[PDB]
Amino acid sequence: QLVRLQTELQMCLEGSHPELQVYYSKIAAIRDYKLHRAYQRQKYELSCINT
Amino acid sequence: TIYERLLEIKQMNERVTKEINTRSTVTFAKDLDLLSSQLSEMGLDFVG
Amino acid sequence: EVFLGDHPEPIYESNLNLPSYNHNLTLPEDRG
Amino acid sequence: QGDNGQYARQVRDLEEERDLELVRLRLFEEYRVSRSGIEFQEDIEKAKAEHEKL
Repeated sequence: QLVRLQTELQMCLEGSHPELQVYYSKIAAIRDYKLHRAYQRQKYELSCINT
Repeated sequence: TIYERLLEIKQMNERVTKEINTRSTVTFAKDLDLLSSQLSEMGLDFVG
Repeated sequence: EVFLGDHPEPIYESNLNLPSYNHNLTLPEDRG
Repeated sequence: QGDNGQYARQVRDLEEERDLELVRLRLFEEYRVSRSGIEFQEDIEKAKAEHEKL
């Protein structure tokens, strides 16, 4: 169990083991969402200044 | 006393349901995420 | 005033046939 | 006709004052767009940076 646990620990501290890859496709969504909101803000603001 | 109140509610029913069922959302408010959904995180909205 | 040249009609946004311009506003969709 | 020495001297002032209007309009729209850009840049930076910190 030492072999297995430290193999997973130093195979994970790079970023490849399952647990850290189940929280990374759950936070990239949050960042993508915030960025989409920023873009929509600017889109509405500029098309307001235009008119 | 109870009956009369229930009667007025069941008189308003038709207009109230076909008003909550044709509710629209204002697109920029949806995209900028300005509205709230507390009464939908609880099911307390009067869906169709 | 019709015979002086002036336009006594009401002049709206669509009567002043102003030439349309373009600055870099009105972004495209979702481009991010 | 329009050539009157006094009706041709004040039309030109009504024109000299219409054009300062449009100069002010264009400079102001420039500033407005600069403002919107500053806000957009700050918000994107904050989102990304603090997402990574999180």
